[PDB]
Amino acid sequence: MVRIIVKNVSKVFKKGKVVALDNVNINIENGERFGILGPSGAGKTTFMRIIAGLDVPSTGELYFDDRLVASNGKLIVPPEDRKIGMVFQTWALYPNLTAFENIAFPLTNMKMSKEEIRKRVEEVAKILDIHHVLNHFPRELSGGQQQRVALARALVKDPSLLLLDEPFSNLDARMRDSARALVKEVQSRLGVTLLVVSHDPADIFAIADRVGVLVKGKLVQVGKPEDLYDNPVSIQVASLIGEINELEGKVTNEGVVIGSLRFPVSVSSDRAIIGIRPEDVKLSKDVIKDDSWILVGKGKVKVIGYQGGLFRITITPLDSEEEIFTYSDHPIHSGEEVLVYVRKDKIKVFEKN
Ligand SMILES: Nc1ncnc2c1ncn2[C@@H]1O[C@H](COP(=O)(O)OP(=O)(O)NP(=O)(O)O)[C@@H](O)[C@H]1O
Ligand SMILES: [Mg+2]
Repeated sequence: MVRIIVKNVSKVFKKGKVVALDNVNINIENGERFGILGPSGAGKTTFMRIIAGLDVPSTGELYFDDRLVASNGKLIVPPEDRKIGMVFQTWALYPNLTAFENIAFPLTNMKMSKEEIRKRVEEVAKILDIHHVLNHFPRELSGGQQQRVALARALVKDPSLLLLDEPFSNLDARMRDSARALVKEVQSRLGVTLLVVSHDPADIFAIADRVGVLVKGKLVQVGKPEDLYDNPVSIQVASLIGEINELEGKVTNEGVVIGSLRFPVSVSSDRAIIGIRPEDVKLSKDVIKDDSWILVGKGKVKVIGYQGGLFRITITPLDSEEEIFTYSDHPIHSGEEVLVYVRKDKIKVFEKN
């Protein structure tokens, strides 16, 4: 319901010594599901707090629709006037308050009567399917129920924007799938603009329609998840969005050489970094007669693993320590020599310089 325009936003700490965010530019569309991915310390929470209005840009401006909300160290529209709901990385339900009281809390000074408060809480409780446990204390609720109460609390003032800072971190795995689905269902039910942050890529493919990657305070790439996956601007972005094999080779007239392997791509530097995802590699004991796979050379199996019902096969080129891993329904014993094939249009190459 609200468009977020981030114009040249920077944020410093330690009197300037630490640049948490450096000239960030992004336009998040109204009603969009937007994700931010980046390593620990990249500036995700700092970004979220600036959007929430809990902090301000040191330089630059922030607009909600055409409304200036912060500018160069000044808060123009305070958090309480921004129509935002948040579930922060270290969110906590008040242990001594029931679910009702936890959800009602944000309404205490909103000039609404007891009846108006009850009606609003029950309404959002129904949306989150926890209307039946409103009288329970948080310790009496399941993990899923707790997450629902936290969401209801963030949605009780009818916000236009919902901010989630690493929401599915306190989850095991079965719960994560469920929690991700819930976030999507309630974003649909209310139409809110949604910003979610994480150092975990699974949440991004699950929830986000567009994603921004933050590295050391810099927004290095923005695009649809599949765009970042297939066309990463760097090997670092490549690895953040998904598994990838990273190899360093010498640039040659014929291609990039890594031991006995030769990849048919080129850059400019004398050295190159090759990125190849596991699904874009295939191993074989004989030549593959398929124009969709390209032979890059011989390899030797180093070790095999077994996870997720699949075998993880790790090989190295002849005369190299560089590893390449892939997944297969069938195993190949260590020490066996194999032909290594790749999807050519899927080879990612970057300068080492
Ligand atoms: N109040 C503060 N004072 C000083 N430094 C800060 C403050 N808040 C954040 N930082 C620093 O700014 C950088 C970004 O912090 P932060 O935005 O919290 O990263 P993050 O991406 O959320 N990390 P993580 O949650 O572990 O994935 C780090 O170098 C922090 O140490
Ligand atoms: Mg954080």
